[PDB]
Formats: sequence, C-alpha cells, structure tokens
Amino acid sequence: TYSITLRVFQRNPGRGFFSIVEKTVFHYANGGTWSEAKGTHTLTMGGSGTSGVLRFMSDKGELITVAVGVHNYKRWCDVVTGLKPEETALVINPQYYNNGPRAYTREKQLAEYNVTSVVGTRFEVKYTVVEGNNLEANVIFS
Amino acid sequence: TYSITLRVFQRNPGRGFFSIVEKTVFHYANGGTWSEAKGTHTLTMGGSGTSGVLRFMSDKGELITVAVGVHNYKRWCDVVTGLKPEETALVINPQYYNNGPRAYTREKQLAEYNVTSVVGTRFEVKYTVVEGNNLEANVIFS
Amino acid sequence: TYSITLRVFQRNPGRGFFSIVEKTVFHYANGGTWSEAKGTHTLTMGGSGTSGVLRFMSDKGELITVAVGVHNYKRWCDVVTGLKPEETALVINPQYYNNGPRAYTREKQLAEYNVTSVVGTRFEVKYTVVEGNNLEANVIFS
Amino acid sequence: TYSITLRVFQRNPGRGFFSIVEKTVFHYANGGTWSEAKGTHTLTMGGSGTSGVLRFMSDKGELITVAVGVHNYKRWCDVVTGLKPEETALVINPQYYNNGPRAYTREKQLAEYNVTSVVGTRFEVKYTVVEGNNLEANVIFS
Repeated sequence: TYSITLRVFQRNPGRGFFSIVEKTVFHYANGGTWSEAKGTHTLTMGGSGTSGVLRFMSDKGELITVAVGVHNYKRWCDVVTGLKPEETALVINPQYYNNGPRAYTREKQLAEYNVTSVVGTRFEVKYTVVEGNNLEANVIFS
Repeated sequence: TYSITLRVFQRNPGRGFFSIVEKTVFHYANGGTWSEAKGTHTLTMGGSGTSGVLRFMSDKGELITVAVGVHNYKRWCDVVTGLKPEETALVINPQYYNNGPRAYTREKQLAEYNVTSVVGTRFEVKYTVVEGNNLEANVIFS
Repeated sequence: TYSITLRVFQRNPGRGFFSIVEKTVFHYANGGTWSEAKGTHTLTMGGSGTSGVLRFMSDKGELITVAVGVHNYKRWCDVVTGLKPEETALVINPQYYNNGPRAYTREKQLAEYNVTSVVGTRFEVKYTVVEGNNLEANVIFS
Repeated sequence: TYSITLRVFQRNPGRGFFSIVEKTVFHYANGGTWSEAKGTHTLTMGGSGTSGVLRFMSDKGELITVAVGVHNYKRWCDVVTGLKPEETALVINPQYYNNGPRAYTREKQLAEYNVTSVVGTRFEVKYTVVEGNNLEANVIFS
C-alpha cells in the first residue's frame, strides 16, 4: 500500500477560508480511501499508480482541486484553480489518466508545486516525506 | 438550487462502525458541493438533474455507496453494497447516467430504499422531507 | 497512560439526531486530551484517576452527558440526562470528584450503564474492551 | 443570545500542526454550546456574561487555549500558552470568573489579542465582526 497524509495550512484571511466539498479516489491500483484523524487527511491506496482529489470551496466562493498520488513508485501532485461549478472532482480526477489533458502533470512526479489563481489566491503542495510508502505533504493556501 | 441533507444512524455494533471514505458530485446541473454541519451532511446542487455519492467503509472492511440526487424535480436514492476496493464512488456515480447500468434506479425517483449486503448489513435511505427544494433523508445502517 | 475509544451509534430517528457540543478533561492523572479519527472519539489520559465528558445536544433540544474514565485501574462510565442549558460539561465533570454528588457513580467502576431519559431517549455505554490500558466502548442512543 | 464564530488559520508548518483536544462552556448566562460547520466553530451562548474555551495540541506537543466570550455586552478573548498537560480547559475556563487570576483579561473586552509562546508559536485572535450578537473572529497560529 501507499498512503499520503495531508495537513492543510491557511495563511491569509483576506483570501477567505477553504473547506472540503468533495473527495475522489481513482480506480487503478485497487482504489483507495480517504480518512481523517487529528485534523489531517490521509489517502490510502492499494498500490502505485492511482490518486485522489480533494476539492475545496472558500467562503468567498472560490473552487480549487488538489490531486495527490503515486506514479511509478514516486509521489506526484497538482493543483487546479479557477474551476467552474460543473468542474467537480469527479470530472477532474480522471483527466490525469487515459491520455487525458492533465496526464503530463502526473508524469512529472513532482514533490512540490505552486500556483496562484486568477482571483489571486496562492496554493502550494509541498511533500515533507518524499520517498517510501508513507508519504506526507503540506497543502498551503494563501 | 436543490439541497439534500442526510443524517446517518447506525443501529447495530455487531455490523461494525461505518465512516465516509469518498464523496463525489456529478457534473450535470452546474454540479454541487458537499458540506458538513452539526454532524450532518448536505449535498447542494445547481438544479435538478444531478446527484452525489458517499462511499462508506466499516471498521470491519465493508464498502458501500449511498447515492442521492434529483431527477426531473423529484428526489431519488440508491445504495450499492458488496463493493470491491477498485469500485470507488468515482466509478459508481457516473453509472447512473449516460445509459449506464444504474440509470434505471435513478429513474425510479424513490423516496425510500432498503438493501442487505451479502455479508448481512442492512442499509436504508428514507426521505423525511420528500418534496420541494430542501430535501432531508435518514441513512440507516444495521 | 490510558485511552478510551468511543464509537457513537444513533439507532432511532424518532429521538432526533445528536451532535457533540462540549468535551472536557478532568485535571487529575496529568490530564488528557480528546481526539477524533474515522468518526470515533478517543480520550487519552496520563494515568489512572481521571476522566472526560462529552456533552451532546439533539436537534430536538435534548442535552445529555457521557462520562468515561479510569478509577483505581478500572474503567468507569456514567450518562446524565435531562440537563438544563446551564449544566454544561464543565459543571458536570468535577461533580465526580472532591466528594461531589456523582463520585459514587465513578466508584462503581461500571463496564456498562443503561438509562432512559425524561423525553424517552435510551442511552447505553457498553465497554467492548473492558480491561487493560486501551479501552473501547460503544455509546448507543436508542 | 450571542454567538461567536471562529475560523482557524494555521500559517506556518514550522510550528507543527494543531488540532482541538477540548472544548468547554462556562455556566453563566444559561450556558451555551459549541458546533461545527464548514470547517468553522461557533460558540452559541444564552446571553452576555459567559464564554467558552478551545484547547489545542500541536503534533509537536504544544498545548494552548483560546477563550472567547461576551462581558457586559462586549466581546472578549484571551490566549494562554505554555500549558502543562494538567492545565486542561476545564481548569482554565473558570479562572476568568469568581475573582480568578484571569478575570482582568476578560474585563479588558479585547477585540484583538496577540501573544507568542515559549516555543515560538505566534497566536492572534482578531474579531472581524466586533459588535452585535453575531460575532466573528479569526484565530491565527503563525
């Protein structure tokens, strides 16, 4: 199995406050499950080659997704911003697979990624444990 | 908009204790979002014609999904049991649409449904507010 | 250290639906802390001789407390029903100590307790692991 | 009645990551209750003259309390850092009343408070809605 444990940091009240509105798990590698403990989120997966997505909404209405997973035994991540309401995590997660438009990002196997949304919100994913089967990352808003 | 608020009742410790492991929202009707308040779960949707799925796992390893949504202005529900680990909610939610194998169940527009899993766990969805745009249901395990 | 992990089973929608409104830890035995994981609640304590209280409120307005702890190396529990709004868990938890009016209930070292409230709600605490330092109980509202 | 809604912003992973370990409500003003919705926390109280406390623990072991309440119709707040394990919120909340050692801090009726702990963690409580019965504050760990 692989697990990825996320801690969510929110830095700047002027950007609003984000909460989870959806959580998906892709079906490869025997799937996987999200769980919560002590204010953290863990994605547990059946092997290498799958992922999951958290979609967040701020109290100012902004919608963004965070994807994390393992590709060929190495962690990967992505963040998509500026989402329309119909672009649910259920739409986004499969776009990393089957030659979809985000597959290239998975294939980069990034240990960190940074993006600012068009409305001005910074998002970062930073793995703090970057090797092995029990991975850890901080997700930082603002 | 439509909302569906769920309260989860668990009746029988011998069946184990279930917790959420995934939550999806289908992309029709401008999508929608899950939220939590006072121990309840609300699916808020952009209009009639979409749905969302909660997948649960028990501490005995059982995997089941609960689907709720609105079809032609009337509520619907379904429960799928006996799931394999790769049959994530991301797999299940779309099966209600595009002539998929569960579409017939959505089309029934049920206000209640009951199923027992092969391993012997009873599940019921029962709408308590069955008309209008702010719907309410109890989800009962065991 | 001692821990007590609780699983809350709400059986009967006719009683309404309860959620936590307060969680206290008494200061003996070097204190302790509440945590949440996978829908369960764990009280971790620094030794034998202390306790904590969860207060619950139903969506019908009912207020009740559940107390769990370890006294002379044996688990104990209590449920207090029919509470007024001013009788917060902060009021109730100390009543088990310093010769307070609930000390005798702690002293019973009960592994199970059953009580039905003035509005008809049945409550049960039943330890499923009843010895050792890693205690487990089901809390059932019926 | 009065309510205080809190949004918790954790800014700085170097301080570790905090989660709630206790939540108390003082018994004046007909008590009150904590609730959670969309990742936020609301203390609802029966009138002016009471308060509640959230105790937090970091994954590095740090223990701190945040107190919020209403005194003579004006909001107040406090943050206590450097706590020992035996100094539970159940110990701290009463210290604001009955001529206890923290009463003067309640009496200040602060709309903002800033303190840095012995291990270097910066804490701020800043009310964003500072008047009326529906109060709002940001709690920032930095």
